[PDB]
Amino acid sequence: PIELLPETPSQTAGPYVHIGLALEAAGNPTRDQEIWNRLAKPDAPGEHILLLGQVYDGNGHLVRDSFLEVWQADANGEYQDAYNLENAFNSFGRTATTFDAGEWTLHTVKPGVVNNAAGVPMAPHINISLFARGINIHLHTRLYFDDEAQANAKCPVLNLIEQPQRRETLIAKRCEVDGKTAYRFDIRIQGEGETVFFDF
Amino acid sequence: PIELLPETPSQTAGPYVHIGLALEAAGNPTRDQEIWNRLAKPDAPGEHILLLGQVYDGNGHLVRDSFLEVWQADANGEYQDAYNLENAFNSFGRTATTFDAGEWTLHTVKPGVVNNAAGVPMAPHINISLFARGINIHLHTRLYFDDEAQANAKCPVLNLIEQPQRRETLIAKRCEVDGKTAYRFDIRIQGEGETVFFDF
Amino acid sequence: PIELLPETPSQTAGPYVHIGLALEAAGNPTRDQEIWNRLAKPDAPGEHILLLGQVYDGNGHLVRDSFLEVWQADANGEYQDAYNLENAFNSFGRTATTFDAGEWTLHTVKPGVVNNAAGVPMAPHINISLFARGINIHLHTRLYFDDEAQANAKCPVLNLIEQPQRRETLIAKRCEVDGKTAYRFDIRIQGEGETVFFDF
Amino acid sequence: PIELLPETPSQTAGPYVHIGLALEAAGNPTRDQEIWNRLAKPDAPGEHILLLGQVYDGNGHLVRDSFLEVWQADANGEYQDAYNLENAFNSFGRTATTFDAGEWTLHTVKPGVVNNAAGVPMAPHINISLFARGINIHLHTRLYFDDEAQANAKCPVLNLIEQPQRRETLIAKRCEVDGKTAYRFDIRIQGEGETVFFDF
Amino acid sequence: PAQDNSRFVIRDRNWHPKALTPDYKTSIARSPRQALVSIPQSISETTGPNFSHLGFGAHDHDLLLNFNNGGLPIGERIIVAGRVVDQYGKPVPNTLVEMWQANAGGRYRHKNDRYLAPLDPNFGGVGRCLTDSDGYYSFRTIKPGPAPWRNGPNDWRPAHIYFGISGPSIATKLITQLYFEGDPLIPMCPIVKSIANPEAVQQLIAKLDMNNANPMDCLAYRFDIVLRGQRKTHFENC
Amino acid sequence: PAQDNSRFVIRDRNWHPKALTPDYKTSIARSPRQALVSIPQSISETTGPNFSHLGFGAHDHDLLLNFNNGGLPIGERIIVAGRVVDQYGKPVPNTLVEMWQANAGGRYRHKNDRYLAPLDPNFGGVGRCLTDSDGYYSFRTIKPGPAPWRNGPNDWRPAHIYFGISGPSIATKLITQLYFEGDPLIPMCPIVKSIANPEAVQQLIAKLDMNNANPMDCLAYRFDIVLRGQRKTHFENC
Amino acid sequence: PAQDNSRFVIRDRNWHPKALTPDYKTSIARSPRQALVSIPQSISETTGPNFSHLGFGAHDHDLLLNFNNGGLPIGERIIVAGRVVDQYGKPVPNTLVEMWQANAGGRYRHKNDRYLAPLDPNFGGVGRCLTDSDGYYSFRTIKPGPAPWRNGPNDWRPAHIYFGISGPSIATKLITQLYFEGDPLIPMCPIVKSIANPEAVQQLIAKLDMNNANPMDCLAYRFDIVLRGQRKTHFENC
Ligand SMILES: [Fe+3]
Ligand SMILES: [Fe+3]
Ligand SMILES: [Fe+3]
Ligand SMILES: [Fe+3]
Repeated sequence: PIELLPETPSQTAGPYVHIGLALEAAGNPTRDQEIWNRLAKPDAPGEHILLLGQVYDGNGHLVRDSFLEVWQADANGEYQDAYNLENAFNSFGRTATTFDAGEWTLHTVKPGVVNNAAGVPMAPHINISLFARGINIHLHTRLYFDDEAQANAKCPVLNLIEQPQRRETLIAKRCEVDGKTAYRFDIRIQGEGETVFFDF
Repeated sequence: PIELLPETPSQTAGPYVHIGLALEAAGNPTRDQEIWNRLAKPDAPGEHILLLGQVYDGNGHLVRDSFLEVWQADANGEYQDAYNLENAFNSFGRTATTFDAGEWTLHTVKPGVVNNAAGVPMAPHINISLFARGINIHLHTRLYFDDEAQANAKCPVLNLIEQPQRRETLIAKRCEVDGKTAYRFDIRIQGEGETVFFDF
Repeated sequence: PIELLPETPSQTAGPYVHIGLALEAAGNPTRDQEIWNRLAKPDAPGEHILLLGQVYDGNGHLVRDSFLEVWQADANGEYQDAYNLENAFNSFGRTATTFDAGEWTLHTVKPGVVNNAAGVPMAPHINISLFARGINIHLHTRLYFDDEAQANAKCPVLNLIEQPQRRETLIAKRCEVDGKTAYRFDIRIQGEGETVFFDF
Repeated sequence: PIELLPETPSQTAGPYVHIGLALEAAGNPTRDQEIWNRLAKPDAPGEHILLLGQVYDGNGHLVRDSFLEVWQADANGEYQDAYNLENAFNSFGRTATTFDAGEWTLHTVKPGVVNNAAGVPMAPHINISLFARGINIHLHTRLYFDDEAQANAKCPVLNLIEQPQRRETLIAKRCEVDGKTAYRFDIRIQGEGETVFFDF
Repeated sequence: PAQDNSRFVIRDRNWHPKALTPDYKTSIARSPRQALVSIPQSISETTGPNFSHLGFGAHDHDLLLNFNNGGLPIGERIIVAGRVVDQYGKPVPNTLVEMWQANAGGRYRHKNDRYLAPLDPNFGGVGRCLTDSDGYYSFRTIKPGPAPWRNGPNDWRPAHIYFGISGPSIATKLITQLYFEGDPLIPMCPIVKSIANPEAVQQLIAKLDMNNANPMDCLAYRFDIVLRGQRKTHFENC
Repeated sequence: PAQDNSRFVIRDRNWHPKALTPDYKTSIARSPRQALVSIPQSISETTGPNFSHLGFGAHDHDLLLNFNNGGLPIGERIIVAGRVVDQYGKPVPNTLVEMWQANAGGRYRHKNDRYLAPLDPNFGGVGRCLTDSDGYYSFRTIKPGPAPWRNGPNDWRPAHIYFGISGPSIATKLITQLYFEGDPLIPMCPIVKSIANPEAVQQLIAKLDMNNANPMDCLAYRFDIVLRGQRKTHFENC
Repeated sequence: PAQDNSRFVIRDRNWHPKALTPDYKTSIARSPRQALVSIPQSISETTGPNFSHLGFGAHDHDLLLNFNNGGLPIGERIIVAGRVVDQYGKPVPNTLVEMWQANAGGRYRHKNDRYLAPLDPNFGGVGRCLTDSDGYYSFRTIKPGPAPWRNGPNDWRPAHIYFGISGPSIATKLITQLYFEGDPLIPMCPIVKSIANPEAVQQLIAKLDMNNANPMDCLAYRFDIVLRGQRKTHFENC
């Protein structure tokens, strides 16, 4: 058969990932421009939301060295790839769990609806890639919203998860943090309540 | 050493096993004669019973595409191998789980006692072979009866299972379906309460 | 793919074939029973016919060392495989061309119609196998009859010969020899008027 | 030595070539635009002519499944390569033999003179490529005109054919079809009167 | 009735696929985590159904005719034939062979298959027969097409036909899959690769069998099946 | 109009099949017995039609849609794609690629094919396209089935698709046949074996191309085509 | 905004390291036990950030000058350079390449690293750059020392540099580790050996590149990176 050049193989991001990719989180000096956890400035259109979560291993213990990358549509359902710290909104961001701060946070807007390749609407979601010591190739997941039950039930991606009880692992829980709208999205890498991870 | 011809290797029966072995369940027309789940005609000797059960995977979810073959002695402890739809009793039958409820049923008689090769009586049992998508080589088990406690405690096959707690997984529970004597035999392929499976 | 034992490869019958297979034609002493050129005794049912012919090479020169085997239905269209010199009819015979007698002869009856494997009638024919010095594997042909034009035109075997002008090479010419019905069937191995040869 | 990538090897166009290249002849519906046998619209410059011919195998039998491609200069000695069904003249065309009569036709103009690479005029000609079942790589030839005797005698391509008798095989015969000027160009693939075929 | 008069050679469960083969994703949750419990052969295991008295329809072995809704199925006409023997080389006569498959385009006639390739109105996809007195079986069918499936993101089964064979006892009964000589999908398939030994995989590949073809009609493939060796009991209970 | 501005590398007629290959029976009477006459390249040979202004229909390259009589064709959905280059490795852009084939069962939609395997009412079997600016072409189709034919008594073509490619001149134009990776009929075929060199045969075998497949939809094969090398003229007439 | 116009070749997850590789002890509890769920590519997966207008500082790619506290760092001066391409061999221009590493003694500038080998006051161990318009990147740094770690009782990482590459989409994003030609620790490392295929491990080994060295100044290593092949969509939703 036709065999292309093989992809460079993945390796773990290791325990010191923050020194390269989360400098402030590493407690190290930062450069003038950093890619971090504020996707939306106050002026961005849409519903401003705080996202937060903890990451657990197969023994139910906190993962205190996680690094997360996120990719989401703006409030109008458009992906914005022109990354610039001057933008009121960026579709991409980074966050981390650390020894001092075991709960990651993101400051963003709720993403608008995006159609899949067949033209079928997907429920509002944030794409997440999870890296850490012990993770040899990053884990892909999606964060959906518990206040989008109708859309979630019809999402062509959620519906590829064979068991309804596993779909529930991808649904973030709405709360309020200091009077502001928030959602908690905890990830369980292994075992009871294991978070659905995707391949694509 | 002496090496015979290798046996043809097993493969999964796949999710469409019912096309070939359970035609109605596939949604398809049947042939004049089908091997199915009614082992006993109404006037076969012995105690007429319903057997039923559900099959669970390692996550506790129903296996809705199971296919089961059964082999049992008649009420007089005789294996009737000359398969014929006109027989009062057939020792062989087939069943499958409903896709909606995941429940299989078998209509039979309670099997009589047969001796092992050393002449020691075995408790009344029905030999089962389980096939499905995800199962690469079929799983052998036995269904014994909870109202045969004395015989069960002396069975030379049950006593080869080292742990009493695991012996319990092979004991079907007497119940009533539509007012008729039945025994429920659930199978757990993996994990908590995992059903004993045999090699022979 | 599946490869069977290879067939023993053919070789030429060589210039001395008659010493083994046509003893009288070789001018050598004969044994008590010989397979020869009289398929029909006078008492055989059907139309008694004399067949005769010459064999030519690619330069138009006579082949004076040919050996021919023939296989035909009786007048009722039945092949008779129980070869016996006591029979009024045998379906099999042998003839030859020699230095003294360059024109072979056969004494037989006109064969009846035989159906092909699809049940379609074939025109009356004699199957011929031709052997000689220079012929590495024998050549198969058929002798049909010029007074069976209607049947010949509809023969499913003749109709597999793509060119009508090549079909004519298989049609023997009716004549009279000493007041008796005869047909001449000349064979041209190579070149102008080359006789159709079959593979099967 | 320097060895380039090998050319893809040729294979026969097969007996069903017309499915792909002569759709009507296959018995099939045509597409909006087809490359076919009318090179010249009625008002194309030059002398409008019909070309026709039959193709013979080595036994003198018609090749009823021929497929021919032609390439010729326009009346002004120009090769028109920008193929378009709206062109007054196309230098390229296709034709095929009728299965019944084995005759191909082309509607064109008499080509003007073009020079060879050394600047020597070639006689008026149409380049032909012949394809069919049984032809493993297509055969190249040229059709010249019998009313161009003076030019033909001086053609540097015709003069590369060592034997005058063989040069005659490339000379089409002026005739009249339906009262209109035509030239007949029969091709004999093999044997007596074998048409000259070229390599270049 | 049946009697205990034979023993069957113990299976090599490293020749067969293991239960847990995670590249075949559905195996992860459908594989026992505890060891199988070995038990000695008794009459329960060394007997099984014989199907000599099952009534077969005229076309039960002929998938070109057994789902006839006005024409022939589209696709590559093939005979699939072979012999069932045990590990000692003894033929297994009068044994039930069942088979099922997708159509020429890899679509199954099953309510749960929604692959976009069309069903064939004259193809059902199920066959059965008994081996003859010398152990031989024969089916006529269409060569199935590769079937995409939701395992990895671009997984395709090689062309395959499912087989079930009863044999002399419940200890011999087997389900397997036949693959076709040369299919470039075979080395790529996680179901094929559930079998760890490459020589075992080769035993599932049917060979083109020109000797058994009907000219101008159908090709043929040969697929021989080996069931567990059967021997008489000896020196037991003494 | 066209001009003479290039030369084409001379063909290797021992790499191509020879004319007389008697195991392919129809070649015996359709092969010239006289030598080909070599002639130098002139404008007549070094020019040819370009098809950039031919009007193509929307589905001309898509055999799943271009003979639509109420449904999809039955059989193995495949993309057949590749690149046309010359012997120097230069892409051949904007060139005409035509293809034709039997259906999934080896039956041709031609009045002269009376093979008993049925026609598919939604399959025609003809495609065409132009290579793009980088030399690439693409078709979508059904994998054709082997086709029996009246050569020897049990002869079967491997699965094959006919290709015609125009290229820059009448000197480059080629018809060939594509075969499929692994097909056990390839080594047996007298038409394939008209090519004497085994390495040349390999150049006609399309490779399974999973990278180009549409998951849950269609597989893909890759078939690259090499036309005669084109160079500028040099040191002529001096 | 970003558009869905491309597809990315599916990953070979037996070429990459698997999740559960127990000799790398931390993977035991940080590996999912359920199968990954395959999903089709949509605009969510086939787009990603472009960093063309991220503001880079003058020394962001030069670890000899980007942590300047009064001198040069101690250790082997090296350039690390290479090309980013996709599996079709197409360069990946203007893509973000980030890297980080220990100092010459195997000590990381992170509070959680308490290895007794000292920090270097003039070394920070962090770089970033964009590939140029032809897909090339280059860093200047110190060759890192092997780093001991609490896995087995005497485990030492080979000298290594972490790499992160964005590529055209979130589907192409990769983190990996570069190792150095000849390092005898490479065959011993349970993190290297998380990759099962030895040919894949070889893809992570940077080669000494004397051609790119500055004489009397610094050596050079070459490390090329291959991201998933990108192709246009074809024959979708039809
Ligand atoms: Fe490290
Ligand atoms: Fe299947
Ligand atoms: Fe001799
Ligand atoms: Fe063909």
